[PDB]
Amino acid sequence: MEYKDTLLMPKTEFPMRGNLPNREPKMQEQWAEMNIYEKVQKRTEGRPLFVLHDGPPYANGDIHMGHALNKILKDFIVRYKSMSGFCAPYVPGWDTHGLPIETALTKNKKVNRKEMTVAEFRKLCEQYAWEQVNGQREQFKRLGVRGDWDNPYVTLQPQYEAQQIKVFGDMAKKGYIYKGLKPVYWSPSSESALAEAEIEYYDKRSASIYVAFNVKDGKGVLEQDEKFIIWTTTPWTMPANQGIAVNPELQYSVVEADGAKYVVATELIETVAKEIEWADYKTLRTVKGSELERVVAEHPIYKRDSLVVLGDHVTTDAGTGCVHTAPGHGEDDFIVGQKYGLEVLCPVDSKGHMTNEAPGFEGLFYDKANKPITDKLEEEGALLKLSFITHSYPHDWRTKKPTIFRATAQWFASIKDFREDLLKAVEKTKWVPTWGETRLYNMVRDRGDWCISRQRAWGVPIPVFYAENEEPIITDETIEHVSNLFREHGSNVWFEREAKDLLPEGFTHEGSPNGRFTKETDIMDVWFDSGSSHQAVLEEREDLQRPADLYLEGSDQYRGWFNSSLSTSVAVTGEAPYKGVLSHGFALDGEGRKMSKSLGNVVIPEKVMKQLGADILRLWVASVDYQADVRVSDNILKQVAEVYRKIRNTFRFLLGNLADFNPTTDAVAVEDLREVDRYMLVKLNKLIDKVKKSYDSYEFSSIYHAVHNFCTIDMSSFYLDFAKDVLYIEAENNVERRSIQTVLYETLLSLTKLVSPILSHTADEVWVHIPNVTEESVQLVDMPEVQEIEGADQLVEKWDAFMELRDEVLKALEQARNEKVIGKSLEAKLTLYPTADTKELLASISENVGQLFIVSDLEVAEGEAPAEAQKFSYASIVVSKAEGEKCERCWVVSPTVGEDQDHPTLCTRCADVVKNHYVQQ
Amino acid sequence: MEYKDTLLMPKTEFPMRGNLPNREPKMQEQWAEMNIYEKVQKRTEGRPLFVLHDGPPYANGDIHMGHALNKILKDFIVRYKSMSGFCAPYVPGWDTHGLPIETALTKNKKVNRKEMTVAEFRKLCEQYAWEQVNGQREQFKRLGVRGDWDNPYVTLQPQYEAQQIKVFGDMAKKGYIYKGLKPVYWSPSSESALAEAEIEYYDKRSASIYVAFNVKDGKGVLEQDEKFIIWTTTPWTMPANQGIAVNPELQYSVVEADGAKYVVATELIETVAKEIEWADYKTLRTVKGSELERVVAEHPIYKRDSLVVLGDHVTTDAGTGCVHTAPGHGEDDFIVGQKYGLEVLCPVDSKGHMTNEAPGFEGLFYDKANKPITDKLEEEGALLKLSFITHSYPHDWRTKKPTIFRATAQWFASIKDFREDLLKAVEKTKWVPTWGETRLYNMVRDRGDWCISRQRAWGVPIPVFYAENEEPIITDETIEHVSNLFREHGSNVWFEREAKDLLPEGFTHEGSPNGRFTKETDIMDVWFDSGSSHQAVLEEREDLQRPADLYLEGSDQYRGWFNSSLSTSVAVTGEAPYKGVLSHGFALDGEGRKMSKSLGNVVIPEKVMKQLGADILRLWVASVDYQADVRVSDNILKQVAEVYRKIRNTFRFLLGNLADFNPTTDAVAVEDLREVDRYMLVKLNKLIDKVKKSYDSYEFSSIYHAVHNFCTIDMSSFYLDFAKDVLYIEAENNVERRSIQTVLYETLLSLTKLVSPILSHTADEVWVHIPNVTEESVQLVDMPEVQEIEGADQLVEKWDAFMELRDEVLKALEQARNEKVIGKSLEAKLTLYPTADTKELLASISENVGQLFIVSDLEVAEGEAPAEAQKFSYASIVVSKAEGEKCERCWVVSPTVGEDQDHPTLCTRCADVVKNHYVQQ
Ligand SMILES: C/C(=C\C(=O)OCCCCCCCCC(=O)O)C[C@@H]1OC[C@H](C[C@@H]2O[C@H]2[C@@H](C)[C@H](C)O)[C@@H](O)[C@H]1O
Ligand SMILES: C/C(=C\C(=O)OCCCCCCCCC(=O)O)C[C@@H]1OC[C@H](C[C@@H]2O[C@H]2[C@@H](C)[C@H](C)O)[C@@H](O)[C@H]1O
Ligand SMILES: [Cl-]
Ligand SMILES: [Cl-]
Ligand SMILES: [Cl-]
Ligand SMILES: [Cl-]
Ligand code: NA
Ligand code: NA
Ligand code: NA
Ligand SMILES: [Zn+2]
Ligand SMILES: [Zn+2]
Repeated sequence: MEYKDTLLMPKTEFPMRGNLPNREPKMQEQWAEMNIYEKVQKRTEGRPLFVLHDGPPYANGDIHMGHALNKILKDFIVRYKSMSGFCAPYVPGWDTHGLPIETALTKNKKVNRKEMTVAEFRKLCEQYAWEQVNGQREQFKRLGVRGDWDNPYVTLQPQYEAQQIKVFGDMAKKGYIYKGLKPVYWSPSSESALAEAEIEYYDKRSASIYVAFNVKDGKGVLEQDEKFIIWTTTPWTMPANQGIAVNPELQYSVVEADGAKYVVATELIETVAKEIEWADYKTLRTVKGSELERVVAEHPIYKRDSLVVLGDHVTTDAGTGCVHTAPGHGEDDFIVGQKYGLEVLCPVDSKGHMTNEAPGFEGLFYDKANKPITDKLEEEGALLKLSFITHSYPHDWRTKKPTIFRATAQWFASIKDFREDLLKAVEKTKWVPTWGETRLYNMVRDRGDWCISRQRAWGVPIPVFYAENEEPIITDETIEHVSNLFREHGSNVWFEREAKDLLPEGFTHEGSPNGRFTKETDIMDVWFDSGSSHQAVLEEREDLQRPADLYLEGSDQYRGWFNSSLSTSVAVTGEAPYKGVLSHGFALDGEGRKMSKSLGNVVIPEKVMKQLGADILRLWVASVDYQADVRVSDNILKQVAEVYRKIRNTFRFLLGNLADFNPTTDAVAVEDLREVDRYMLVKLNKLIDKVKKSYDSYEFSSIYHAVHNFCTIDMSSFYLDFAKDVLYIEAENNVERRSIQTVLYETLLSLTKLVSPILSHTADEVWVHIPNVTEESVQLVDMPEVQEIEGADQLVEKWDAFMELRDEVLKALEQARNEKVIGKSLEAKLTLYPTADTKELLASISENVGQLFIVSDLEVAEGEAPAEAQKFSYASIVVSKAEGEKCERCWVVSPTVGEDQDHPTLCTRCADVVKNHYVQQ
Repeated sequence: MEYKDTLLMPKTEFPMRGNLPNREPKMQEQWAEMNIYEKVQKRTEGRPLFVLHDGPPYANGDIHMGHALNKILKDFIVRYKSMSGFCAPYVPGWDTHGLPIETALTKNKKVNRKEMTVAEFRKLCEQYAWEQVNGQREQFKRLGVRGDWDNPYVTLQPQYEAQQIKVFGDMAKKGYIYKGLKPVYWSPSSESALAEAEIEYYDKRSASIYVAFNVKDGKGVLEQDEKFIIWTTTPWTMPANQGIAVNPELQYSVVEADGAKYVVATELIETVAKEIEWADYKTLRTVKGSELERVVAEHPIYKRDSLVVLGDHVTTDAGTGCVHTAPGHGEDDFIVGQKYGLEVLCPVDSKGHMTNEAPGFEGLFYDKANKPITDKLEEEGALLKLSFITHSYPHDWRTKKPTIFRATAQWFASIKDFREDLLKAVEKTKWVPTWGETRLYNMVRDRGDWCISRQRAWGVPIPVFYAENEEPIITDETIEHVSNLFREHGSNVWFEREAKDLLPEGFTHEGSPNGRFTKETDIMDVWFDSGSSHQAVLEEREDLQRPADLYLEGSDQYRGWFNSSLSTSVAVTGEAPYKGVLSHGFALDGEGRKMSKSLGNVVIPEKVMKQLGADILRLWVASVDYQADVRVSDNILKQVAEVYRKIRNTFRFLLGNLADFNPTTDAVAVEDLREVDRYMLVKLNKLIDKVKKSYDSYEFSSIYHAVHNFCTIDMSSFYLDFAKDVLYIEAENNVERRSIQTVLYETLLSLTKLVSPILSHTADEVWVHIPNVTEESVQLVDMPEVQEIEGADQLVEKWDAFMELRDEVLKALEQARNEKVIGKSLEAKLTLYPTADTKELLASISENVGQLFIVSDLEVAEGEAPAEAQKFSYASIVVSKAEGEKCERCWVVSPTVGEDQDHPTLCTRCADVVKNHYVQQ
């Protein structure tokens, strides 16, 4: 069809389809060639600092959806702050110590820790961590996250290790760090101790046994015919037994059951009667618990003496009232054991095997030793009832294997001494979400003492020496000298040098007469490694500072990084390491379930960027309420990708219709342009404030919907459809067109900046094509600032009413189309019977209201109720087919067609345009 | 002949605009005359029984959103079951006994109880209660909820009271009912005892004091110059002190602080030192709490003995380690008080005023007595610290005024004697959400005995007689006789006649040799009234049975109706009253804040029904995940109205285009149906399966989204989009048109039946206009069943690919019109450059794909795609202007237009249709 060449069609090299999986890597390569992170940090050099301290992810395996969610949220804030008058350094980190690196390394080539020196094994661990760090670094940078990826912090760095030593020493000189014997969580699979924060409770099968302890010395309160009934679910602790615990205040009874005399707490007589399946049980004598103290009983197996002891831990809620007591396993057994001087017998190997202190079961795994023990109890007749019951049991954090209690000398951290200062730090830090304040406050007050000793090789050694008299040596001189050595040669010097070589020259200890010294071989828990980041990173580096403004990790870090960082920082500095905390939820599937490999519901970040691209994944992050748990799936991302497509088309339209627009000259003053064009500018400015405030308040979901509605409803539904009849049909320098292009140019420039934090790849793609831009990247400009328009309030009042009318005419047009009256709006004549208020609104409008409704004919009658034709709130509307022939250029139905023999198929406007602007009269 | 007169436009009496506020009442009047509930119950009288027992709402005021949510949720299940092969009797209830109704007549109306008897006053209470029942009944009926509204149950009914008396008697017979002197919640405003279910915790500002108790005799452990420090926020409990409670296994230290020696717990010394603001405090000695048992302390005011007592309840979490023990104002104080034989002193009366047992403070309100006590304490030199704090405090359920603890003789139900049976009953019940099992399991395990006696007038009497020896009389003979009298005369007979006339004719009790008897005046707890509804309704009504299938109430009923109904039912029957329980959350506003008259964020069902209609509110209930707290505002409902309009438009299209369709003659069998038509039937069968399975799982939001998507993307956007061309233009008996009408008629029947439980008003509105229908209402038919379609897997495999192709085609068409290439899809030629798979798909479709794309021309090219082509996954598409002339009838652009000289403006198809069917026969 002719006259198609006489239209000003959109023209832009910005493609309709982004092809993000193949385009984004080019953008990322171009960003790196720019050194964009250095450019932004140098442009904002003289700006108030905003420091978001990166929590160190563990350097093992590929990044999961939680890693992408965490890093993308951080990237949003750092990018926004870099464009809002702040200097926003970002130093990503990595946690590179602990058991997981050791276990993965061992089976990588079936290498063994016993075939290599500890120093050699650690060096391979360091190599493995660096390989994992590099893999995660390139995956993170594929997400589009900007940062100092070439100068990260890793916990294996000698400078990091040295600073961690100082943090340990400061807590040591303040009395917070102490050593002592205590039953602690132990993982036989890991052959090292654990902590309550490292223990998860899972259900397991256990043997519930009722054992009989026959009395040896009744001490005038019991006879020898009577026996004590203990109940335990851990038969492997029986070889460690040292006594029977009874509650002093509780009343105990002697029971005649099945021809035997049994001692059981009175309140649990019938409960035990059901369990042991007694027949005709009679109560003989009732006694008080304090009477039973120091009564001598006999161990069923070894026939040694068990001392009846008084303890509060005895409860009538579950059991027999008489509690088997072994100080080696169980803390409540230990406290009462030390009260009476009972021996701390712990006959379990570091690998879970019974040692020489358990005759008849030596060299057996404890779970495999339960049956020989229960059999031995039956042989002597001490076994009363055996029933297997499933119950909650402590388990290892990663190996998911059961953990037992062993009485071993470890190192601990006393939160109690400075617990008040922790509380003041909990309230002084802003918490988003708000309930996090209560979560950490209850954690601090209910906290016990933090065990910090691990019997592993890969980690930071405990910088403690021992003299000849076996006394711990922790002075400020020793801590400082160790820290300097770790700074110079790393933590491996602790395992390749003698203890005398790790102390200052000429070091003398009053407990060491011959100058002989020994060194601790334990290492710190990795929660101490990651918790010292505020000292080794925030305060060590020039580009950062302490406290950091923000700490952004998941909700699982209230027990971890949020807690460990506070404990060390308050201990050493007296204040919190963060000015505020932001917490996000976990990533779930579409069904709302946790992702697991067995179910196959895991969404891999690598596959999302291979199939959809990073920008979509970031747009998903902005679309969800991160502060609670979120969902993501193939269908959920497809919905986001459709939204991203709508936004991208909005950008392409702006660029396409600005191809002939010079912002330096062709721009129209806001006063001089039209009201409807000025109305869109006000809406743009309303959008600018909402997005910036939503960025400030960290409400990114609001940004997601605000831009989505602006692109779909405000721009494409009304303004872009309305602008087609001017941008395409009218002359290039038509005053109405230049006013439209001016609003489009303003909309394009501001919207590109607004979405730069989130759609980082697309924003720079749009930015290059924007006319009259003089910066390399949109990241190098500040956010748009709201401008107030003269008479904005009156302008909004008038045109908000017009939009109400426009919605009503749109419904009427849709109904008319459904009744086969018109195929499109241009084929329609709209006659309006309005209210007097509606009429005065239409008289105040100087624009072609028919063109604003995209119709060929608009009539406002003098006033007469029609024959029941589309009654609406503002007016009654009749939709008629327009009269005349259709112009072959703008497809309007007007009688003006054919009034000029030159171009006899065109209307007056289109004939003039070709005559005067393509032929020039 | 006008060409528009030759189009088969839709014709139906179903209005486009619902006008639900003005038309739903007419529907409800039509239901009322039908006796639709009676008809449904009779139609299904042989069907198996499903019982959803209605929880009785209090009849005091208008219904709120929680009520509307509850009933509509109940109405969903009862309606669905009645259509799913069950008999579903729904019997609404009302709780009519209670203090709020008693208070309203006393205060709001001009009723003085001096002028009338108690029985006459209760008659007024019944009259006021009935008015509220009638008011709520109409409001509930306006929601559209079906049920036996004309024969409901109320707690004041003589039969209801007769069975409640039976419940008391059976529990009393089993020994679960007793009268005892124990501390209970007491409301001074109501002058009555209370229960934790009738307690609301509010913030209260009280005075926090620290009081020194001098030591009278240290018994070799303490010294005469040493003192106990106690902490309390209730100074009015000081006159009732009897001793100092300590924890037997906590360590207590004698601390000399600012020239005074005090006894506090070791772990609380620093906390105490901060509150009293001690300057110099030193720990002198240390003893365990067990050693302090014999110590006798001095009461600060009255100088009487204060026995140090040992108690497990004494905690180190707040105040000092020493708690002042008043057995008459606390549960834990009473337990230890009985252990040591302490006097149960309650110097406060039922009106909250200090009695003579508190010399120096007699006649004062407890709040007004705190200041004199603290002043006297300071004058005696025992007040170490006075502070004012704000903390959560128990308040009255009705008056919203703070309560106190008073030791009084009340009636209790001993849960402890059958708590094992309750817990087993909880585990044999299904809970949705599942966590509701944990809530009741923990509540039953951790609860005390239930105080069931109230000192009010409006409620069921406690059916106990007392003899001359003042011993209680509860026998099966007396309980049945009272129950018979209550069934024939009502509960007022207890307040009208005397005790002798309330006993059996010949009654002999050894405790009344003279024959004189007395009757208890206390009434039952309103929770007992509601908690007996299983015996008083399910076992009494012959259309119901016990156990009920389902209890459906809010999350506030785990302590309320669910617990009390379980407690009475398990006591009397040994089983739970319900097979399963469904819990819903509370209704919030758009921001998620609780509704409040202060904020003005309350959504009133009465207004919603007057401005939007019940069906919108019913549609919102299905729209939310009711099993947790939900949100609703005017904007939220307006969003739901948009969804309703789409659904109503879908129904209006089906009715309009089935005007000429008679199923008896014009139906096309599935074998003779087209593939795309059978493909729609396959998708319809999938809708049937998911919707019915979602009703069975109580997952209504699934039905909400499934129906919305089916009407919008599967029907309005896809099937109805190309059905218009056949339906409006082709001949009436055209087989393609009949095939579409067959699918529409099948969908119209299934859709109306599926949505009947939710959009009840609109489903019956559509059902009347459905062609060739015999049943009076949609409620009187069963749900549609899923029928297999041959080749469904192959049908879905193909046409799903076609649907995805069409969406890409639609995206291409939308882009073309935005570039002024076309104005309408009918003005376009589609040129497709398909992939290899797409080429196969388009060859396997026997239908006119160009017709299915609503275009005038389609061309699948074999050449390379041009550079300007729109790239997509399935194909590269070029949208051009269709060649030819537009047909005046069907608006298609074909070269065949202008061939028929009899119809110069018609294409070949339209010209033949007019000539063979509209000009001729
Ligand atoms: C919300 C989270 C995971 C998630 O949402 O994961 C959901 C996706 C899991 C997919 C399943 C994986 C396959 C295994 C299976 O079978 O299940 C937790 C967050 O992770 C990111 C960050 C991890 C950093 O290391 C932590 C630092 C702070 C500490 C000092 O060490 C941190 O912010 C963390 O809190
Ligand atoms: C989910 C609920 C309220 C809600 O969601 O409230 C939302 C609306 C609150 C309106 C507040 C108005 C402003 C007040 C202000 O000023 O603050 C609670 C449920 O209610 C329905 C039913 C009530 C029946 O009587 C209960 C029975 C079972 C018992 C035996 O008596 C029951 O299911 C109940 O559990
Ligand atoms: Cl503004
Ligand atoms: Cl004219
Ligand atoms: Cl209760
Ligand atoms: Cl279920
Ligand atoms: Na600033
Ligand atoms: Na609008
Ligand atoms: Na209790
Ligand atoms: Zn024109
Ligand atoms: Zn035609």
